[PDB]
Amino acid sequence: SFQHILRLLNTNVDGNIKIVYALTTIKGVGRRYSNLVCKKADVDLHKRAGELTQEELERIVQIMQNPTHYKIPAWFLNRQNDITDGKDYHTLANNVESKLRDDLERLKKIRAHRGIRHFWGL
Amino acid sequence: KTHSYRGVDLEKLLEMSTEDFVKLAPARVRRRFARGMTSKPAGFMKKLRAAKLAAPENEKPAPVRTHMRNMIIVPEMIGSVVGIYNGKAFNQVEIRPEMLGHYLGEFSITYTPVRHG
Amino acid sequence: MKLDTSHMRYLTTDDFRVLQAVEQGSRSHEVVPTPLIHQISQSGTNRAISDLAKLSLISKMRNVKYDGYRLTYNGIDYLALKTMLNRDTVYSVGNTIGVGKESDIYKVSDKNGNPRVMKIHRLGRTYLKKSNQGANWMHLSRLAANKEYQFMSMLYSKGFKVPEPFDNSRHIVVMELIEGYPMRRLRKHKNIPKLYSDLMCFIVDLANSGLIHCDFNEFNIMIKFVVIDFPQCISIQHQDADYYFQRDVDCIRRFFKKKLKYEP
Amino acid sequence: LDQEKYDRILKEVPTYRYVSVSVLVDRLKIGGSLARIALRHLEKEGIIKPISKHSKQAIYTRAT
RNA sequence: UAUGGAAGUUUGAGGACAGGUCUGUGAUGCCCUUAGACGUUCUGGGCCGCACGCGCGCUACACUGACGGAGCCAGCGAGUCUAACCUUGGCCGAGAGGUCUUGGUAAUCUUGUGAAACUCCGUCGUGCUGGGGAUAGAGCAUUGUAAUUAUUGCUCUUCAACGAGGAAUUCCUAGUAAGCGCAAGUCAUCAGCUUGCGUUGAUUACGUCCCUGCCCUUUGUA
Repeated sequence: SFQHILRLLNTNVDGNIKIVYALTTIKGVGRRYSNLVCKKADVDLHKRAGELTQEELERIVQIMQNPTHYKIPAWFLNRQNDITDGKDYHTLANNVESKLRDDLERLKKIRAHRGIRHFWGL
Repeated sequence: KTHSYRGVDLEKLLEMSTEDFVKLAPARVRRRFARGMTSKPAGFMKKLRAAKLAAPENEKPAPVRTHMRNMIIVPEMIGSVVGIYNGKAFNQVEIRPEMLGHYLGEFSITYTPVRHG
Repeated sequence: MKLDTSHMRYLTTDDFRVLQAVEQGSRSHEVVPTPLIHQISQSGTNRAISDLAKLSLISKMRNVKYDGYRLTYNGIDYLALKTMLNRDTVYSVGNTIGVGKESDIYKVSDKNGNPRVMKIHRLGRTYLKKSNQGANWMHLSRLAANKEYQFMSMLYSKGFKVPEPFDNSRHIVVMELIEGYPMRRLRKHKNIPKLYSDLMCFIVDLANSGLIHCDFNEFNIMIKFVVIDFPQCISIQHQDADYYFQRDVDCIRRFFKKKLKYEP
Repeated sequence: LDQEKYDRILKEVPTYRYVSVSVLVDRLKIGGSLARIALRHLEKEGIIKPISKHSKQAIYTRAT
C-alpha cells in the first residue's frame, strides 16, 4: 500500500509527504499547477504520496499532457501560445529545459539582442 | 521547415501586414499596435519599395539608412537590408524572414561590451 | 577620504626639498616660520609654500608678521612617496582598490612594472574634525607602521608561508600582491583534509614561538595559505592565552561544517 | 504507523500526564504530520481529555 | 503641601551680519572675448553600462512560524472650470484591467478612506523546507509618440545564496525603541525616497567620566 519516491518522467518524485508538494519537484510544474491538477485528478488534497497507485498516476499524467480538454482555461499553463505553431503547450521536465534552452538559439540566429547578450556575455 | 510565425506560412506571411498580422501576434502588438499610427512612409515606404526594388537578380536590396529603432518588423520588409543608426553611424543590418515579431532596435546594439581582454 | 591621489605630480623641484625643509626642523621646532625653510632664492620657498599652503601640504596661520607653520598630515604623504619612489617602487597607482578601514590597499606599480600592494597606515579613515594636528594622524600612525612592518619581516623570516613586506617609509608599508582568495568569501574547494591538517598545524606554527593567532577565524588567509591581519597575537607571557586556543580553533572548527563540510 | 505503529503507539503512549502536538515528536515517533490527526482521534475517542480545543499548543490530559 | 492634582522636568514642545540680492531694478562706476570658433534646430544613443573597494537601505534564514478561510479595527490626508481628478454603484473577465451611469470643487461624495500587523480555527513539522523568491522564459494588460537596454500591473513556470552573521560600528529612556500599514510631495507610468499620520507595543539606567567628542578653570614660558 505505502509507496515512496518514484522515478517517472525522469524525475525522482518524492514519497511520504503531501500530494501536491510531490509533483512540484518536476521541472516545469509548480505549486499552483500541482494544486489544480490534484483538484482535476478528483483526488483529495490531504492524501499523502504513500498512496496514488498506477491508475491514479495515469489519470494525473493523462490530464497534464492534454490540459486544455480537462478544463484548464489556457490562462493557467506555463508556456502558452508558442511562437512556432501558435498552440498552447505546458512544457514538462526535459521538454521545458531544452524548450527554454533553444529559445536563446532562435534569438541568436535572428541576431536579436538577448541572444547576443548571452553570446558575448559568456 | 520555413518560418511559421504563429502558425502562419508563406503567402500570408507576405501579406497580412498591419491589418491582421498584428492580430495574431503577442500582447505588445495587438491592442498595443492598434496604435502605431506614426509616419510610417517617412523615408521608409518609398525606400522600402525602391530599395527592395533595388535587388535585381539574386542581390541584396539597397540598404536604407534610417532614423528608427522602435518599428516592429513589417511583413513587407521580409528580406530587406536596413542601416539602423545606434548613436554612431548607420550600422547596416539585413532583414531576414524569421525576424518578424521583434523590434528593429533589438538588432543594432547601442553600447559596446566592457571588454576585459 | 583623508588621502588624495590628485596633486602628487604638480609640485616643483624645490618643493619636495622645501616640503622636506620643514620636516628636519619639525623634530626640534614643531612650529616653523617662513625663513626657517630657507637655510636648509627669493622665488623659491613661497612658490613652494603657495603650493604647500594652497595645496594643503602645509597649514597656515594668518598674521601681519611672518607666520609660523607646522607641517601637515598631507605633506608627509608625498614626502613619503618621494622617498618611496626614490628607494624604488610606486611608478603609478593601480585601478583596483583596495579601500579598507584603517589601511589603504593600493595596487601600485614598482619599477619593472610590478603591480603590488601599498598600505597607507593611518587610523579611523574618513580626515577627522576631532584631531590635534601634527601628531595623532602623523605620529601615532607614523610609528605604528614599523611596529607591524618589522613583525612580518621578523615573522616571514621564520619561514612560515606568509606575505613578505617589501618597503616601509613614513606610515606606508608595501608588500606582495599575494593573490589567492580569503575563506571569508570562500566559494569552492574540494580538498580540505590536508588543507585543514595544515590549518590546525598552521596553528602550532603560529604557536611555535609560544604565541597564538587570535585572528585565525574567517576573513584571514587565502588559497596560495595566504594569511593577513597579524597584529592581534598573544604571548605565552600573555596571561589568558589558554582561553584563546579553543576560541581560534573551534571557530574554524565551526566554519567548515557549514560551508565545506569537514570536522576534525 | 508505517507498518504497525497505529496499534503499537495507541497502546504505547498514554504514558505521561500530558501529550501535545510536539511532545509526540520527542519519542521519535511519527512527526506532527499524522500524530496531530492521532491527537484528534484519541482526543475524540475517550482517551485524552481536550482541555484545549485548538491549534499550535494543545494542552491535553492522560488517558482518564 | 508621598499626598491630592488633567497636568508638579521652562506643564510640555517649538517659532546688527566681508549671508544673499550688478543674474531683481522700472537707481549707480571700472576691467575681459569676438565672424569657416555666434547660435537656433532635427533624429538616434547615453545618463541603468561592471573583476571591483566604500556607504545608505529592503527582504530573508521561519514552527513566538509559512500558507487557507473567517473577525474587522483608526488617524493624517486630498480631490475634476473653462474641464475630466477622486471615484461609489451596475455589469465583463482568473486577474491585471475594461465598460455603463452616478455623487463630490468637498465635515456631506469617494469614505465610516471597512489598511496592515493582529485574532480564531485548520494544514504544514523540522527537512536550503512549503522559509526565501535571486535570476530568467512564456502569455495577457496599462501608461505614454515611443517600454528594445527588460516602466509598471497580472497568470504560470524556473528556485540562487542565506542554517543567525569576524574584527568594527549606528540609533535609543515610554505610548518611546521596535513591528505594521496609510496619506501627501516629486509625478503620463514608476519608490525600495522623503515628510507626516495612526495601529500593535518592550527591555534596560535614571548615573557616570572608562572612552569618545565638546565646553570651562588653574599652570609654564616669548
